[PDB]
Amino acid sequence: MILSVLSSLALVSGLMVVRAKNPVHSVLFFILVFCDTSGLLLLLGLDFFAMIFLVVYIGAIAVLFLFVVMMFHIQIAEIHEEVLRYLPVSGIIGLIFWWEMFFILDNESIPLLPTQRNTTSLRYTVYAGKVRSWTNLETLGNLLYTYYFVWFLVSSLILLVAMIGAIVLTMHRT
Amino acid sequence: PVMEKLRMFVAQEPVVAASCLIGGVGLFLPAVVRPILDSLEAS
Amino acid sequence: YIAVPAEILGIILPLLLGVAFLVLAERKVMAFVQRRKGPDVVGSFGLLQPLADGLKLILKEPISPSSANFFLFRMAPVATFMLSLVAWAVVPFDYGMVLSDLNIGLLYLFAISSLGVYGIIIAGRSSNSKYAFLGALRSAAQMVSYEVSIGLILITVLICVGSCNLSEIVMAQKQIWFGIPLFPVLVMFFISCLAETNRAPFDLPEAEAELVAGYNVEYSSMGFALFFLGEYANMILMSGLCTLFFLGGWLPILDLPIFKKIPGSIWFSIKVLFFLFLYIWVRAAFPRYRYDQLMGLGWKVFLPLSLAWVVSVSGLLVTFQWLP
Amino acid sequence: MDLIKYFTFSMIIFILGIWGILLNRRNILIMLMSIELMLLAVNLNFLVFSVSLDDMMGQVFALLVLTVAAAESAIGLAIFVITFRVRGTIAVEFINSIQG
Amino acid sequence: MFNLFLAVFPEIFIINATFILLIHGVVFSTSKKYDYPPLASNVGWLGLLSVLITLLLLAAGAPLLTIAHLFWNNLFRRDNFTYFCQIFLLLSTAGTISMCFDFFDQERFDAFEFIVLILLSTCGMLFMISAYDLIAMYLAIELQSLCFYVIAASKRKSEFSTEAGLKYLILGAFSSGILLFGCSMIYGSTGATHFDQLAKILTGYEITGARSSGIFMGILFIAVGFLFKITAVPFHMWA
Amino acid sequence: GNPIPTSAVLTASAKHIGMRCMPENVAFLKCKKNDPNPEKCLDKGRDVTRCVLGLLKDLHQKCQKEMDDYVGCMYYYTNEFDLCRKEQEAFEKVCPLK
Amino acid sequence: PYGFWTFERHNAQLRWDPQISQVAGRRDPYDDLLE
Amino acid sequence: MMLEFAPIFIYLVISLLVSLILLGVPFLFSRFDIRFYLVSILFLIFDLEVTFFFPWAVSLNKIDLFGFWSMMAFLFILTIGFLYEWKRGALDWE
Amino acid sequence: AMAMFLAVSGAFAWGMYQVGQGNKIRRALKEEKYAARRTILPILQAEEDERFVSEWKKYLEYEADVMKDVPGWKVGENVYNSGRWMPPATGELRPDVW
Amino acid sequence: ASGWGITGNKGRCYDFWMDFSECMSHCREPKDCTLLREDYLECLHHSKEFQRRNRIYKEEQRKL
Amino acid sequence: MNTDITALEKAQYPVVDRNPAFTKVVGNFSTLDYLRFSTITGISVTVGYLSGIKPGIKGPSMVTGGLIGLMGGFMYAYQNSAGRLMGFFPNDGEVASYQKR
Amino acid sequence: LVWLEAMLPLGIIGGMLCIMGNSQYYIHKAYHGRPKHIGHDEWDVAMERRDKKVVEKA
Ligand SMILES: C[C@@H]1CC[C@@]2(OC1)O[C@H]1C[C@H]3[C@@H]4CC=C5C[C@@H](OCCC(CO[C@H]6O[C@H](CO)[C@@H](O[C@H]7O[C@H](CO)[C@@H](O)[C@H](O)[C@H]7O)[C@H](O)[C@H]6O)CO[C@H]6O[C@H](CO)[C@@H](O[C@H]7O[C@H](CO)[C@@H](O)[C@H](O)[C@H]7O)[C@H](O)[C@H]6O)CC[C@]5(C)[C@H]4CC[C@]3(C)[C@H]1[C@@H]2C
Ligand SMILES: C[C@@H]1CC[C@@]2(OC1)O[C@H]1C[C@H]3[C@@H]4CC=C5C[C@@H](OCCC(CO[C@H]6O[C@H](CO)[C@@H](O[C@H]7O[C@H](CO)[C@@H](O)[C@H](O)[C@H]7O)[C@H](O)[C@H]6O)CO[C@H]6O[C@H](CO)[C@@H](O[C@H]7O[C@H](CO)[C@@H](O)[C@H](O)[C@H]7O)[C@H](O)[C@H]6O)CC[C@]5(C)[C@H]4CC[C@]3(C)[C@H]1[C@@H]2C
Ligand SMILES: CCCCCCCCCCCCCCCCCC(=O)O[C@@H](COC(=O)CCCCCCCCCCCCCCC)COP(=O)(O)OC[C@H](O)CO
Ligand SMILES: CCCCCCCCCCCCCCCCCCCC(=O)O[C@H](COC(=O)CCCCCCCCCCCCCC)COP(=O)(O)OCCN
Repeated sequence: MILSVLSSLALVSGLMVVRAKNPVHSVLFFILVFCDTSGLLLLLGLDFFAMIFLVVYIGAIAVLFLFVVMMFHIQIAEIHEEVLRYLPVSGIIGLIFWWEMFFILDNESIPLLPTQRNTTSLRYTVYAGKVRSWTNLETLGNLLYTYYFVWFLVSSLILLVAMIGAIVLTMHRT
Repeated sequence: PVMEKLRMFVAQEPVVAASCLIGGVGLFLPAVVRPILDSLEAS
Repeated sequence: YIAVPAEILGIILPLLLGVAFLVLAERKVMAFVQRRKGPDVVGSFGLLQPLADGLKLILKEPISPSSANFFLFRMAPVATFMLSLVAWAVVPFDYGMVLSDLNIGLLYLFAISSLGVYGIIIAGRSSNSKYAFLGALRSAAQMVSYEVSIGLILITVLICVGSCNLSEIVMAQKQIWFGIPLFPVLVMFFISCLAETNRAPFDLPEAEAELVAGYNVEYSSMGFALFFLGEYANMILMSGLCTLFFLGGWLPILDLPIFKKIPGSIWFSIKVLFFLFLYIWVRAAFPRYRYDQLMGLGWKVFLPLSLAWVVSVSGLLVTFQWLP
Repeated sequence: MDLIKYFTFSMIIFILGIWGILLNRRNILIMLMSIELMLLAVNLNFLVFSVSLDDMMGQVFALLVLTVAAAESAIGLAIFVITFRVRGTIAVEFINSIQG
Repeated sequence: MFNLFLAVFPEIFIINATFILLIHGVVFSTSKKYDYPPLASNVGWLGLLSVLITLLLLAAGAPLLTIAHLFWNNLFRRDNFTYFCQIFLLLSTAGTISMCFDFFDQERFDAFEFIVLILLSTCGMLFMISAYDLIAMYLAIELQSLCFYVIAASKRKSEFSTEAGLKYLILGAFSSGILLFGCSMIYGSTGATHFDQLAKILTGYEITGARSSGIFMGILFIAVGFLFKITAVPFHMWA
Repeated sequence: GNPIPTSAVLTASAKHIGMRCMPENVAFLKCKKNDPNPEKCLDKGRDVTRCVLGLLKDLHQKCQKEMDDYVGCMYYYTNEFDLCRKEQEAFEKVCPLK
Repeated sequence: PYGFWTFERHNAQLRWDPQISQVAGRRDPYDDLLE
Repeated sequence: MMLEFAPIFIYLVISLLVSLILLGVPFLFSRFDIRFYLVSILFLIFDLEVTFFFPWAVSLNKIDLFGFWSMMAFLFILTIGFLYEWKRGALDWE
Repeated sequence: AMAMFLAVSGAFAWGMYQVGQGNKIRRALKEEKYAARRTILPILQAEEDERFVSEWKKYLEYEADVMKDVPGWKVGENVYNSGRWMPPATGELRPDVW
Repeated sequence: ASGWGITGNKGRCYDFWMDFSECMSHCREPKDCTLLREDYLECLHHSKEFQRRNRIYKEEQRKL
Repeated sequence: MNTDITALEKAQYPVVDRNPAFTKVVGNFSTLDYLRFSTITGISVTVGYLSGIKPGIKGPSMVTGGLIGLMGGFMYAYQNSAGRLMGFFPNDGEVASYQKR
Repeated sequence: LVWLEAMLPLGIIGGMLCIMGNSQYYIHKAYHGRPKHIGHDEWDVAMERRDKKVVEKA
């Protein structure tokens, strides 16, 4: 039910991303999609990722998109087009993807049908793992810098490439 | 004669010089002092 | 949960009153430095001035210029005001006096700070005015620039504490307030807070006389009031954060029974008041930077120093095994 | 039913990105935005699986994928900027000279 | 501890040399005293030297690249196949660089960053060859791809070069998203991303009636990304 | 009579429990280590429970008032030892850990 | 080949993971109670 | 536990309502500057740096010297990039 | 000149030493709480085991009744071939955090 | 398969994984490790458990 | 951090020291190691000088090339010396020095 | 002593902050019977849930 609400908000906001005539409006709806995603992450208990999605996707990436799109001052004539003639091609491609890809987990991960019986009493509690609980943050930090440090450093190389490319392609020094 | 070039760099860029000194202390301590403290503990 | 709204109102309403009187206190202190009297007619000692100004604002007709961004224009002040309000959910005023005891509270505060830029950007763009747009772009760039240094200083405190929980950050200062060993970091944090709240000497939106139009120039009535209220609430919040991170929050100055008599909320309030006074004092003392100068300071001075302090603190704590 | 609901959420985001590619033939900025939507959906897929499987590998890779998404958007918007600067317009008819 | 890193001596050297060349180029390209000299050819010669030294380090240390394989196992896997593949990659990079000097001086393409981006992409491809996990493979592929996006648009005032870059970035990002989706489906279906674990889980069953549609479509999406990369029809028209 | 073995009572008595019911605790933990199935561990659990409830009744008999105050403060502060030092000292002075 | 996954090169995890079996983050919760 | 996030949601709802009341009661009586893109890029990079700092900062007690030096190498790469930006004039707004 | 530099440097050194001392004390406080949780762990686990076993017996009787007259059934059949005991799966992704 | 759990302990399905891997490390035919493999996959997805419980729910709905 | 130097392909020569210390490896440098080191550094300095003439920075270019060559040559000499001590490379000298001290 | 006029609004701000702390503290205490506990983790939640049974079923 709550996942129905968040998924409905995400569906509408994403349609607005892909269908809003004004690109500034598209960037703002994109920001709504990331907020809803963060809500889902909070439902999963991943509060670090929930906050980082706000900090990075909304706080940095969407800001970059907004700065660029706002200064472009795009006129609608340059990007307008009628989409009524795409309904069939989207219908087949969407349906095939829908029929295959929304139900891919069904055969492997069969849902438990909720019965008219209190199964909550069959939840077994192991207190041993509860003496010293780890946050999402410290569980991730136990791994990033020691056992998988090479991937961490390669990501640093990727960011360095981004910095160099941004300078070389756009810089015009006064 | 690189002993007043460093003087000139410090005079003209005090912030960068201070940042280099602070970070360099932060790097020097684990690189040099920590293995010394570990060695004195073994014996 | 039925009593949760009562707690939320007991936070929000006194905060709005505190902002209303922070405006008055700024006027009073500024006047007294300038050898004049601030508002002292509307109410005794001018204490009814904020209510009169708020009443005037609500009784002012709204304009809503004939723009094509009718919804966005009114929603921008709502966004900035709500963001200023919601940061207080995790602020502890004393041991156990906090609405949400978030384990990830530090990162949550960083996220709210990062979200603050959108109200200004949207107000500038939606107002259909090139001057407002340019001013909003400059203000947004300044805020994102100083957010980097704020985040790195946060990391320094986090290294010292080992937990993102604000109450834990306070209680980790029982032995010593972090502002003593990290005093330059505290100075850096206060300056970055000034720049992040668009306050003097970094108040570009206040520089109309310098041919720099603010992002809220097209706003009237309660949208303009919402922008103003959010700004002053953020000033109070930055003072509170300075208190929490470096002055030991609700802790007394000395661990003695004489000091432990007075409640921790009073200690916290007094430290916050000191920092608000410093906000006003600084506005009274100095002229303002140009945009280019303050951007240079943000990227060329405060970022390198913040990163250096991160490296030095972490290296020292690792070396002697003093980590939390 | 939790896992099927979390997966279909990310799935609708991915399908929306695909549709945004399909519906935006004159608007390549939205095409870039649709690609980010797909990347977000994949990131969500890794996080959900990490919880469902009680395994940390999904979480490490999610963080690294966020780094890749950031660099991708930075470089892509730089290329958009220089294309616009050369042509003075973002219309697709001015980026169709290489053909055949 | 230090000897463990003998398995990555070639990569350490080339990365460090690339950093040295970046610093050298940026320091002297901005020099008023030296009148902002073009450094594309100087950095190109130094980078050709760096590539050849990397090749020497790798070829002459064939057994050492397999040292500490258990410690490095969850990061990469070096063997004879990767040995020869990496040697060939370095030789190709050296030849390509050697072919660039007349272009640098006669066109006057003065950007030394071109050489740095080539070297960083070579680092990425080196890590691609030794990748033994979906995560490592994706990261190395992305590093390589981002370097290409930037260098494809290097003539930043040219209509042709900017068009190439724009088409490359959009189609490359799309294909990378498809591949990442496939990787996520495989992880969700098997709980594994390491190639050894995937081999153990998937062997002996293929499609035994009760086939993991998650595994089958993860493979398909990964294959689509790979086919885009090798410019196979119908994922070719970017090329 | 027998105190209700709430979280407050158990947490306040935890030091006495660790000093007194150590063999039963260790035996239970070994058996849990070998087999997580709850049915295959009920006997060691009964041994643990009997030891703990006997110690609880004993401590209640010896120092009723100090135990009551310490348990009450522990419940009031949700088992935060630091906010309960005075009554902890009063409880341990009359009911030594031994 | 027949049973290639049997070849020692492919059994890396079977020999590495026991060496990290006592590392915080992957221990059985009962190991802390008894150690 | 995620229990503590519920008051935040109710707080958001109440703050929104206060905003609407305050705003609604008075209704009763073409010059692209690349330097903004560049500052956005720099903010993105250092935003990710802070992101990666957070788990490291809370994990220093467990990762010890290896984690410290791995993060130092990360920072070395990013700071070489920063030096490149500084030399090229990306940090100058004059 | 040198006065504020010496003051800042000395405050940094001595204050960081004090930060280390405070961290050590905080760590000891946490170990006290954590030891308290360790000594009362067995009795809580034994109570939970008894509760779960009784509930499982009730559910097995329920399943025996419901699946009466369904041929080929086996009440409480372990779906794992190894037969090692696992808690019943719940079908909620992250129930423990809420 | 990694063994790193999301709460800082051994992953739920890691012992099943290790039994399956140890079996396959010496059995020249993977069909000899089928049972351990399906135990690992059952731990990941609980498919047979949920199917059986759904059969119970189905029979309850049929007899009511 | 758990470590394991064990290689996939075993050493084909006697193992004088399974995991030799850094300073031990450096002190194990032979005349041939120093020849490799010096040759790589000299070639690198020469390339730096020659490629630096046209831009007008032959001195700084020599320094940059020399830094690259110093690092590469030291890494190569270390590789050879450590491989000899570990038994991966022909190590007659190491075995002879080991059977005596 | 005229400067004391400026201390009144600051004192009001301080009192406001004290209210935002103490009012929410006392409302929570009245509703839950005990003050809020900082650092409520999985163990504390499990303790409260089990204590509901151990109390009500006695
Ligand atoms: C800084 C800026 C500002 C903006 C921002 O950040 C950025 O601000 C941030 C602020 C964020 C919000 C913060 C907070 C929330 C609340 C969350 O919502 C909690 C929902 C969860 C918790 O709900 C319950 O959890 C416990 C029960 O689970 C309750 O405990 C009881 O039960 C215990 C056990 O008996 C007893 O022991 C206890 O004693 C007893 O009290 C507890 O009271 C109650 O809370 C999940 O619950 C559900 O999940 C269930 C599982 O799926 C569903 O089950 C169903 O499906 C099953 C089959 O699958 C069937 O078997 C079932 O029959 C069938 O019902 C069902 O739908 C429902 O239960 C939804 C997300 C949201 C809005 C965030 C949005 C995003 C933001 C606005 C961010 C935003 C971006
Ligand atoms: C301009 C206008 C002017 C007018 C105006 O507005 C502005 O001006 C404004 C100015 C306002 C006043 C400002 C301030 C206060 C103090 C407050 O009262 C203290 C707060 C209560 C709780 O907080 C304390 O307690 C915390 C926990 O210990 C302390 O934390 C410690 O520990 C931390 C961890 O180690 C460290 O980190 C910390 O550093 C360390 O301090 C925390 O600091 C401390 O504050 C006092 O508690 C007590 O009350 C309890 C009641 O139950 C009693 O319990 C006892 O009974 C139980 C049952 O048997 C037994 O179970 C228990 O065992 C047994 O103790 C007992 O008497 C006693 O506990 C009462 C409200 C009042 C007057 C405000 C009124 C309204 C105004 C006048 C406004 C006014 C409207
Ligand atoms: C802005 C700051 C810039 C700083 C730049 C200087 C430092 C850069 C990092 C250089 C690498 C390390 C240099 C420091 C030398 C001291 C290392 C040391 O003290 O040894 C420790 C070990 O240090 C290391 O081994 C960490 C090395 C860091 C990795 C650096 C990367 C080098 C190449 C990696 C190859 C992967 C491919 C790269 C991908 C881009 C001993 O620890 P231990 O074995 O006793 O126990 C382990 C630990 O305490 C428990 O977890
Ligand atoms: C209990 C009282 C607590 C009070 C807490 C708050 C303190 C008050 C803070 C507010 C003070 C007034 C604020 C208004 C001034 C804002 C303008 C700042 C301009 C600025 O930053 O200049 C930079 C230097 O300052 C800086 O760089 C600032 C950062 C200084 C950090 C110090 C770094 C090294 C310290 C030594 C540490 C060594 C010990 C550890 C090993 C250099 O820029 P410029 O362009 O102005 O240059 C011209 C130099 N004439």
